[PDB]
Amino acid sequence: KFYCDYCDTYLTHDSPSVRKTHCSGRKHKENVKDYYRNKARDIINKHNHKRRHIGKRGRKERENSSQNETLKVTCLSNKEKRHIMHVKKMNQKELAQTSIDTLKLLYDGSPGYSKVFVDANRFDIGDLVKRAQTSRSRDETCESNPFPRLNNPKKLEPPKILSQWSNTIPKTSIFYSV
Amino acid sequence: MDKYTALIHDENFSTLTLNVSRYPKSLAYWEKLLNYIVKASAPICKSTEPQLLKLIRCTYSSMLNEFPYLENYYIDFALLEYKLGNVSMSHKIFQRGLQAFNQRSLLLWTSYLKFCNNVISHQKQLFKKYETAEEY
Amino acid sequence: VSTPELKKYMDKKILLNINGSRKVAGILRGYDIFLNVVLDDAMEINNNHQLGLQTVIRGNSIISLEALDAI
Amino acid sequence: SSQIIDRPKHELSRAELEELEEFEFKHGPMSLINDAMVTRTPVIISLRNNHKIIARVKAFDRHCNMVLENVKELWTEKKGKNVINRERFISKLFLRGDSVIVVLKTP
Amino acid sequence: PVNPKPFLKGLVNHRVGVKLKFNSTEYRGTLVSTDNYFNLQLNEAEEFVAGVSHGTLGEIFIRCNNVLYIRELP
Amino acid sequence: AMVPPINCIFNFLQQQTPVTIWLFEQIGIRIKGKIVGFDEFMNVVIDEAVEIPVEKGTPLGKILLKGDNITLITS
Amino acid sequence: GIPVKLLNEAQGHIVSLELTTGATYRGKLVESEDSMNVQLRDVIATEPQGAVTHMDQIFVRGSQIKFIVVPDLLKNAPLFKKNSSRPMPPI
Amino acid sequence: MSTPAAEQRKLVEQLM
Amino acid sequence: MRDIVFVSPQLYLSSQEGWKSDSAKSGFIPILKNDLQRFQDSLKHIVDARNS
Amino acid sequence: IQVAHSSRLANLIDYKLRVLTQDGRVYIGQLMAFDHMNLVLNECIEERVPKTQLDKLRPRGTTLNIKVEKRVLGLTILRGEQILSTVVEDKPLLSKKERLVRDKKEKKQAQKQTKLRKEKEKK
Amino acid sequence: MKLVNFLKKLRNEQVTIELKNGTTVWGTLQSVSPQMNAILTDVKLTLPQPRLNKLNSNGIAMASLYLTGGQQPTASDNIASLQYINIRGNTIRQIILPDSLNLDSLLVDQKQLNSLRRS
RNA sequence: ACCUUAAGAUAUCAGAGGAAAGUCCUACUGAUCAAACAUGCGCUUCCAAUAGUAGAAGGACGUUAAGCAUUUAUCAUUGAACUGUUCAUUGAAGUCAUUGAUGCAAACUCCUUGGUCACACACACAUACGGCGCGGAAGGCGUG
Repeated sequence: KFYCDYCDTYLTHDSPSVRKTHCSGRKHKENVKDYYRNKARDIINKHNHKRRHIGKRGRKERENSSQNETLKVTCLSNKEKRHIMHVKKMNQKELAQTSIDTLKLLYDGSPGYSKVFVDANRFDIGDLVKRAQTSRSRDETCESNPFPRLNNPKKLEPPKILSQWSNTIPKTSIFYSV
Repeated sequence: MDKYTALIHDENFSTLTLNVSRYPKSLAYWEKLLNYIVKASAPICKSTEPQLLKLIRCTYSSMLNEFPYLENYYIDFALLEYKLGNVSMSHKIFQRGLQAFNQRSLLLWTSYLKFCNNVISHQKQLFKKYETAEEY
Repeated sequence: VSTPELKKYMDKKILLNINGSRKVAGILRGYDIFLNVVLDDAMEINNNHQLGLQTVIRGNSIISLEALDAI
Repeated sequence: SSQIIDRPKHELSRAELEELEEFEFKHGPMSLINDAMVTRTPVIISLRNNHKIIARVKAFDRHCNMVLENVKELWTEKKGKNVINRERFISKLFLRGDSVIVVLKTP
Repeated sequence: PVNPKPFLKGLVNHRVGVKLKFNSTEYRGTLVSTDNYFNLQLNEAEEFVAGVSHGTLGEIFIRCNNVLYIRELP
Repeated sequence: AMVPPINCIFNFLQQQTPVTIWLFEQIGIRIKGKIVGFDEFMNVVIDEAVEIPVEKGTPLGKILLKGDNITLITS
Repeated sequence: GIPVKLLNEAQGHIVSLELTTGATYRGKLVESEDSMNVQLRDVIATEPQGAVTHMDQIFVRGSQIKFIVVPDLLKNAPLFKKNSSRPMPPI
Repeated sequence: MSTPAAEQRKLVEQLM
Repeated sequence: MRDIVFVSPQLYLSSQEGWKSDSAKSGFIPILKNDLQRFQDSLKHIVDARNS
Repeated sequence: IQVAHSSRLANLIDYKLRVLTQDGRVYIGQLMAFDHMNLVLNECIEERVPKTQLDKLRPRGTTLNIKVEKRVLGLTILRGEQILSTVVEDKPLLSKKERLVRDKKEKKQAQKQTKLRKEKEKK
Repeated sequence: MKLVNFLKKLRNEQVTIELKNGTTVWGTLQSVSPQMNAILTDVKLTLPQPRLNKLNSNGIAMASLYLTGGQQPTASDNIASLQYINIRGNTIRQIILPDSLNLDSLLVDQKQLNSLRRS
């Protein structure tokens, strides 16, 4: 008697494909995805800090630090800090999931494009792609699109900038572009 | 009748190879011939004909000697040689491709390092390769 | 008990390293629950001399059984 | 007779199982060690690591691991021409059964 | 088409020579009994570490894991 | 189709096809002969067994080769 | 046993395993069985003397495996917790 | 049914 | 190799000696040795134009 | 470190062991499961004495200093066939009282969650 | 008759376990698993020097002995004093029992005697 | 769509009783063992400056660093000169490295960890050293 620990459904004793059928379905394929999302989410959310050993400060150490000044502490309200934490977590997720693919768009008309960037006709990991999109075939030749500039392509996307520093940008561009 | 001899006695091979030899600087006939020779080997594996593999290697090398500035074919040839099982000649192909550009080619460096991460498995050498690549 | 999952390697060329030094390549024909394997048209890779029309390999001395085909 | 002896060990009953064990120890290859224990004659056991022991068996077991006393370990270590004969005396000794090769009974 | 178990049953009180796998050490003597794991007990057996005979042995019990082959002497 | 190794050894026994058995190394010998019978555990009896080092070996007669040493059985 | 079930849970993720001959292998783990037989895919092999090659698949007998290195995240697997609740299996 | 030896018996015995 | 030989049209048209070799050099194109005569006949009109 | 005399392999769970193999390689990681006695180690780093420095361990400066090549490898399951012997090196992070406390905590939480699961799945 | 059951009867006595490598473990013997998985506590591992000049020694044994972590840096011979080494069952070659114990009271297999009385 | 099961047992000997010989059982009784939980030992080891800018334990998959010393970089065929040596050609394999590897040693920088507790700024001790403050960690032993 063996049961899945994710689905919690008790499964009549199996060892062959019956375990390769359960583990390849959907109630055991996405329900094992939600589990490890939560466990990895925790280790991201953990905020417990190291144990604090506070030693008795001496007079020579205290007098200099008392001489200088007192420092104000910035503090927010409950709703404000809730909103700020939500925003910061969302920003961290969005930046972490970001992948730069400028080189893939730049070589869109290369003579050997379909054999490298398509990622389905590659020679290393193509063996996996080789029941379930106008895919780019390997049989493309450079005669197709002899002149790329004939209005086919579009301008490169302008570089992104941080929104919290969006007033830093110069006000007016040097040249007048229509 | 083997696959290699059946290919070499095919009539289309003569026509494609003659177009390539008559017009060395078109690259349309080059790419058509290379696509044909690769496609005529339906399975690419370690057990296919050694003569056919040598022919494919020589065709790729001749095209890369004719047109030194094709980054994508350097990468494709290195990946095919990687698929065939040996990685020393893949390293040699990538280094030859880098030398053909005088070490300044972003696509080749990116693909070379992406391949290198899986293979070298030695911290000092991998990081030295990264420092060398970033300088150029 | 449990038959090893080799139902996809049938009639496909494989290369398996006998003991720690020898390497034998052939066409797999069958297998047992001990991972005994019977492979036809063997060839001891080293020039390389063929073994025979029908050979069996005791599953004790097999280490790896990588396949030289599409799989 | 022949059927019970050839019969696979997972279908005989418990009583016939220990009867089979006793029969194996009495009429079988281990009858040699049983006799050697009973009449208290020394045995010369040749181990796997080139160690010969001379001892009297006091209890043996299915896997041929025995308890011995008055053991006298005799072995030689050599390299090239040079050879040295070393011997060690042990009062009471347990011996695992996976090492033994041939067990000779004293005439 | 004789199987090894009936073969070893038939070799009882027959001059057999069993050789270990280590140093071509060969024991020649009459077979007294066998176990289901092919443990062998030899009587009045003579030891052949090589083609040279070393001596005569009283009665030897031979562990099952060492024998390479059991052959019937003429 | 699939033929198990037990069935292959059975075919060897039935057709009396001579086999050359590879005993594993550090022993450095081969056995050539005909299979007369096999067992559960790949124990084989061999008729007209021929001893060959790794070709000046001596015939052995009829032998029972323990299966814990066999590595290949090729014809 | 727990380790066999852990290796079972480690399916579909890149594991690295070293055999008793000295070689090393790493790649996607397609299937594993209760006797530690594993099938690696897109494996990158390191033969004992240092040479590195590549094969599509491999099927190594479990009697030769020395150890198997699974991804670190599997430490939080549900079958590693000691106190567990069972659904009271039916009749 | 215990070690694979019993299963191999229940094949070899039928084979003979 | 077998049934493949390397020819170089540029070195052939330059009336040099090493226009054909079995080694894979820079600027060499594979060709069937059975068909080298037709390779020569293909460049016949251009080489005659160069000669005249 | 001192370890209780009556302490089998079941008591040494999350102890940081020192597992030795047949080929002279040691593994240093936290034990978290076992079975044939094939362990599961959390952060075990494998050590070995190179053949170039093995000669310094042979009987004869006064104090030996051996540079041991070590590899980092995580959450690895060993095989019992290769294991030779195990030694203990360090205690777990948590004290015994805190360990009992967290066990009682998780038991209470699990019992409550099981009761709620039954209550939901029935009605 | 299983001698593992007899071996389980010592349980607090000084033994001298000689592994298959060559290293001999000396120390108080705690419980023994039914697979002969000994657990010794106040151990003193040592490696016999073969006393022959040119025959050096086992090397893997030196590596294991040092990597146990208890080897004395100033020790002339290869000894490593440590506590609680757990020894896998299949590695033991022979166990030198103490001289003082009685064999007649420990070797009597109670289970076999019970079976004989029952039969 | 594939799957529906190895079987047994749960401290041990000895003594009294009940259903010739076992056989089972006893909110029966002794002795041993094991586990849990309380509870103790003048038991044993360990628990970081502030009277100061430290230190201890363990790391670094950290830098100096191309450190200082050694040592490595194919095989076959054919032609030519040569007294083995050099140059070229065909074929075969070929982990990357040579700023590497290996041997030795030192400085520096940084991470994790801890009672940074309380009372003290003290003339002790041969039976050698009040172990006669509160806790904590880990074991040893004893009792219930």
